[PDB]
Amino acid sequence: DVQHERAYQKQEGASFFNSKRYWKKVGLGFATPKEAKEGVYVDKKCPFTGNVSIRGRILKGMVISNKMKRTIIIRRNYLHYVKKYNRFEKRHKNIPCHCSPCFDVKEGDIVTVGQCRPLSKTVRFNVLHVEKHQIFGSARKQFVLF
Amino acid sequence: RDGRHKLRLTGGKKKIHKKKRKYELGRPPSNTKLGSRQVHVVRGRGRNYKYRAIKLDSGSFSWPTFGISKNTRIIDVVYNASNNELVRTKTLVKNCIVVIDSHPFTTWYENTFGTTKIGKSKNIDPLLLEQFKQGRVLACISSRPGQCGKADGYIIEGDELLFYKRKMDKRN
Amino acid sequence: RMYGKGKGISSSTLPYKRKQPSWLKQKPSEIEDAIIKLAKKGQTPSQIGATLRDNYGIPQVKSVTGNKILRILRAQGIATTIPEDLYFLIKKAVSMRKHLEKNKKDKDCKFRLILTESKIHRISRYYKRKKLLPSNWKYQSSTASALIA
Amino acid sequence: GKGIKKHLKRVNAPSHWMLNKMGGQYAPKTSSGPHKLLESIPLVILLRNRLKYALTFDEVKMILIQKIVKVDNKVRTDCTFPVGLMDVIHITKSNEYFRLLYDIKGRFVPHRITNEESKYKLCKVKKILLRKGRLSIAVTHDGRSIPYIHPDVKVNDTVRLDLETGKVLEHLKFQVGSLVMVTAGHSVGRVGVISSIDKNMGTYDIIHVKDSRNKVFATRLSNVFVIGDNTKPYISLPREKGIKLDIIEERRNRLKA
Amino acid sequence: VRMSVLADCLKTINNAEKRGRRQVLIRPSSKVVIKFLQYMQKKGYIGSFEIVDDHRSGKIVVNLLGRINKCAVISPRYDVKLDEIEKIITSILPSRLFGHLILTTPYGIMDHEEARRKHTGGKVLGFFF
Amino acid sequence: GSGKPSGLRAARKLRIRRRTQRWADKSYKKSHLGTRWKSNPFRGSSHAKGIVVEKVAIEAKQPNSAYRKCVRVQLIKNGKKITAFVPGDGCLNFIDENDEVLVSGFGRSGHSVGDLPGVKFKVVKVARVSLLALFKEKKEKPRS
RNA sequence: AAGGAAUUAUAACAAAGAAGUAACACGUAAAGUGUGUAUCAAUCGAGUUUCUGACCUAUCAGCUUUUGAUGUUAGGGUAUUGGCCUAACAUGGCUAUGACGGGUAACGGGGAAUUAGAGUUCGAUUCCGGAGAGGGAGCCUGAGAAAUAGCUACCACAUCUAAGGAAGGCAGCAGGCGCGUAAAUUACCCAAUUCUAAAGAAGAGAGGUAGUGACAAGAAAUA
RNA sequence: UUCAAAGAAUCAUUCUUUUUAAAAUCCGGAUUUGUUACUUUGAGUAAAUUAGAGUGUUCAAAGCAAACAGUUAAAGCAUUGUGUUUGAAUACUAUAGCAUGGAAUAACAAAAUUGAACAAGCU
RNA sequence: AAAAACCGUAAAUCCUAUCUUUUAAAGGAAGGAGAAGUCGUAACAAGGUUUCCGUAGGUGAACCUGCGGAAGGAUCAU
Ligand SMILES: [Mg+2]
Ligand SMILES: [Mg+2]
Ligand SMILES: [Mg+2]
Ligand SMILES: [Mg+2]
Ligand SMILES: [Mg+2]
Ligand SMILES: [Mg+2]
Ligand SMILES: [Mg+2]
Ligand SMILES: [Mg+2]
Ligand SMILES: [Mg+2]
Ligand SMILES: [Mg+2]
Ligand SMILES: [Mg+2]
Ligand SMILES: [Mg+2]
Ligand SMILES: [Mg+2]
Ligand SMILES: [Mg+2]
Ligand SMILES: [Mg+2]
Ligand SMILES: [Mg+2]
Ligand SMILES: [Mg+2]
Ligand SMILES: [Mg+2]
Ligand SMILES: [Mg+2]
Repeated sequence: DVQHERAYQKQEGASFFNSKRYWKKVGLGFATPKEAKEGVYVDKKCPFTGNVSIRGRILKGMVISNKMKRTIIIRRNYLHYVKKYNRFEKRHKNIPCHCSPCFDVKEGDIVTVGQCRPLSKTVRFNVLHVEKHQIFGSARKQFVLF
Repeated sequence: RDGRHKLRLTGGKKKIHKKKRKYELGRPPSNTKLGSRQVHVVRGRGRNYKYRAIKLDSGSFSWPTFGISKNTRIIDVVYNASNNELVRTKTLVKNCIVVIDSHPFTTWYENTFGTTKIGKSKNIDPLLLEQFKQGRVLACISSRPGQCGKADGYIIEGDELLFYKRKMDKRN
Repeated sequence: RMYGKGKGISSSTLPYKRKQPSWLKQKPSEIEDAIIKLAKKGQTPSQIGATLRDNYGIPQVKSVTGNKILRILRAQGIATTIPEDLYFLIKKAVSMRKHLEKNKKDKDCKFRLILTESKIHRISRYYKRKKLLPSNWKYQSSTASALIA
Repeated sequence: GKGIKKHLKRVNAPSHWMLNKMGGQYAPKTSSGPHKLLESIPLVILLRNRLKYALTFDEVKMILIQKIVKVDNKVRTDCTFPVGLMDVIHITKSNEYFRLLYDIKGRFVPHRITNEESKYKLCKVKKILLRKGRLSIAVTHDGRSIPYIHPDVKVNDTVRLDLETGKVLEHLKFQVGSLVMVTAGHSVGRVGVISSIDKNMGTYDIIHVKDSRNKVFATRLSNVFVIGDNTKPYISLPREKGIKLDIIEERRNRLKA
Repeated sequence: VRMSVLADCLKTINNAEKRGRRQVLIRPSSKVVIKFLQYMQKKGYIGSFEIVDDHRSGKIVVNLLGRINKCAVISPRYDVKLDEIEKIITSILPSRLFGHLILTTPYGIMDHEEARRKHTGGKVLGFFF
Repeated sequence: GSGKPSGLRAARKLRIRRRTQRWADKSYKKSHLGTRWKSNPFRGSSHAKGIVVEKVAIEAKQPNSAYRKCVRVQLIKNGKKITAFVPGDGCLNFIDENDEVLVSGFGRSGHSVGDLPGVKFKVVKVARVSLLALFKEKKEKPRS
């Protein structure tokens, strides 16, 4: 079932009647997956299929959640240097990202996300490329320096 | 009013330290209706006027298959994926499905070739044809009348049309 | 020692020469077959190795056959789902639990049971991290007894 | 209320104005115009601190009032009009012609120049718009729109632009070995040939510019101003000829005098 | 348990020097340790050493010239920038005229002076006097 | 072993322990607890003005034998009653039983000084004339 | 024709469609200027926004979600993005790497003091940014204000009044009372530095100059 | 988990050149090969302060000026007229972000109840 | 134009509630200081019952006693 909303999920930029489905390239060498080019699914905020251009930062993360609809959480784990102790310390930050159903992403999977406009109250990113990866504890606890 | 005054995602109260800066303007909704035309001008930022349609009728409606358009009175609102209240109140917004007085399109067709620039070959749907037979056809609105001040829209077609019919479906 | 205060160093230590010694007549295929037979007969890896060392003339299956014995078992397809050491630990735990059930006041046993559980959880975790265990495998004190078979 | 800022504080003034800390509280605040305040220079500074024709702002204003100072050949009476990187100034009474250039430090000098060469000015294009009637217009660092520019002109290249009439003479592509001047960080006066351009994907396109002492230095492509083909510059450069010496070398030079 | 083989080895060496041994059995050899030993040899502090290959982590035995005052690791292998070096060396080693402060540097392991000559600082292994 | 962790990525522990432990330092605690402003007459100040309430004697610590001349004063700032020792060979009588005294610390932050038991304050101006000046006498005379 | 990437520039077709393109003023230059004007670009900027970065407290451990908390859809609104707001639907989101509270005698930063090197403390205060004009809130004008020597209202102060009404907001400059351990003249001027204007020629407590000044800082008599 | 080896200069040491495997690319010759940390170079940053260059504010704190030639002209350079040389450097502007050379040290990724590399054939 | 109605911003006032912060209070019960005050002698020596621990009960007060510990014992010893 494609049309799940009260409205008709169309795909802006499609052009149905005249001409010789719509996707774009997004750039920075991130290959548009098969599932975007083939495989109907409408998404306003897909990098490839929709109308959001990714631009600004690109940062790899590691997914913590799939619980939201078409939306993912990724903790960036990183090292904050403290000059007093000339040592580091694990620190982190949970970036919420928009997904788009071209990417089937279970937790612990590495992703890379480009920036893009403010899509919601907190989701300013969308996932461009999903490496696979496997995890055994909780993704919560995996440090992957990156 | 476009601004903060809102919890912090962790659910912590943002203790506010800033009034309301005018560029965070949230001026109130024009619930634009049917009727004889009547539109006010609101003065947005750099003298950028925008046209609060408050009553409307004679929007520009397109026929996508043939890629043409005509100005018609719009005779009723019949669905609103936002909420049914709006449709009850007969309020036009940017994805309202409404009914056009659809004689104009028919007339155009007659003028061009047959009876119910030219890449004709498509030659109409069954459902659409049926609709035309009663005079009055379902059509999305596509302008945001509250901003733009026009009820510009387009005729609903094939799959989308079917879906909307299903949604409408009566039944009990 | 991981848990006691034991600090002993009793150990096998293999000889410098790791290309098989001159006197070893057995061709690899035969030894493989023997290993397979042993496995079938109910022996576990370590036990099998011991048997090979003692009953037949062969020091180390690694010098005769390029592969180690677990690997060859795996190849032949008679590898246990549940690894040797882990299995043993589980068995021990089960035994302890039975005793506890029988005999509630044994404090030392309980303490030791906890230790064995902990060790299992370590070992278990390690196996999960590889792919010998499935990720869906907690060890349960209720189930445990059934698992070993 | 809160809108734009009309004043400029004399310490917050951009260093290459070379103002005082004393000698005032404020600075002139370039009018909006054809140049970015941080890389421009108002006419006041030129008149008063560089040429020293005026002692005061008042004198500068007076001078301007006589319609005698032209910047790119059309007059200006706005004391704080920004002059900027390449622009020819024609002080009419002396019959002096200056062209603004950079020193080997960050500083603007007024160069002094002939009638003949004065009639043109170099201008680097930045954007190349399409507009109505599929006519292309280049937009120069001089905040000036050149319409109907020759199609082979691309986004970074300079253009020799006439002043008497708005039309262009010739253009110089942004090539691998094109004589270049700089106009921003560290290596600002520097003049080189170009060795290599990086052409990073999402980022700033960094370029490496070999000098005539063969000292390579890098720079953003943003702030590089094409000035020639490998052989000859299309403008008269200052005495130093964009050869930013080492510190030690400079000191030695100073000593030998 | 072991953590830093190298540190342990260095400690052992120091102990040997203190006693006034001659020979000394550095018990787990490591590429890094070997490199360190070589460096030491180069700057005269150590004699020959016969990295004996078992079929495991090797043993070294090392020939001492009665010449080392101390040698040591400085654990936390602090990244150290080229400008940051001087202060570190002041802190550590007894005189500017002598002693050596060994860095692992993307151009192999080498002493502070060497690093300076090169241009790259790196992570700081240890030192001797 | 050291006691402390010396890992490269140890910094969190190192910082955190220091943060907790700082508070064992008495001086640090004195500086950074909020009870300074609450529980102090001068309320974080050099001096304070207090009208006098009682000229009073205070017997010294056991080994020494004197009755030190103090003045129990009320701070105008704070409404606090405090004893302030008055210096000088005969400088209790230089002040009135109700005089606007300006009183300083004694030299040891809060901590009490010398022979005196629990008088942490040194009157050093009366009716705006300097107690020292009055003591010298060649300089000044108390205006009233 | 670009841009890493376009539903971009642009071109065509079908519909609507603002505003505009001088019913203006000088007499100039070597035919010029002022004023105005649609779109574009530049500029002076502004708004949002990415990442990273902060002090004390666990005698603050669970928070957030009817009251938008987290997301999806559709809209409304905005100059534009966005729970920014509405409706409908999910049940999310943050947290022992300290969420959420509490405290700060907290505006932030550039910096200051003091240090061999680390550091520790300070940073109201020359510049940049934020905020506020007694307290909240609300608007009008305008390119830009949620303006405060704009307005509306309430609260708290408070002035004149013929008692009907009326105006008022020094955290501008001086100056005064109060508070206080604790801080200067109701000075002269636009000359300099700048701003504003119908832009040399006017204004400017912006700014400067003196006055008070043992805050500091430097040089230096008393032979 | 690629260790090493050889030649030339200098006062046992220093700095330099050359080759010792495998794969892809280019007309037998010639040239690309995990990620991040780390490090090196850059780039880009307001000045004021700070360090710091120059400069006899009479010194100094300063400031960002100045110096030079002359009882009034020579000299230069300009085609009688025009002073001239100049200076207001440089470094600092995180711990993050940007590009960047990297051989060591660290991680991580790749990797057998089976994993991918070619040559042939069929779709 | 006034006036009105409805959403929507929404001051302010009042009522609770909760929290924070100073602050009163009969009495209670600590603490510290002082004064050659009363009662003992607890501890320091085998301190005149070795001391000390934890716990429980006791008692004007130091303290006493039980149980199990310790030597920081007065025993490094058959
Ligand atoms: Mg253990
Ligand atoms: Mg051992
Ligand atoms: Mg304001
Ligand atoms: Mg809702
Ligand atoms: Mg505050
Ligand atoms: Mg400040
Ligand atoms: Mg304050
Ligand atoms: Mg006030
Ligand atoms: Mg206001
Ligand atoms: Mg005022
Ligand atoms: Mg008011
Ligand atoms: Mg005042
Ligand atoms: Mg004072
Ligand atoms: Mg003026
Ligand atoms: Mg006895
Ligand atoms: Mg006794
Ligand atoms: Mg006794
Ligand atoms: Mg009894
Ligand atoms: Mg008893």
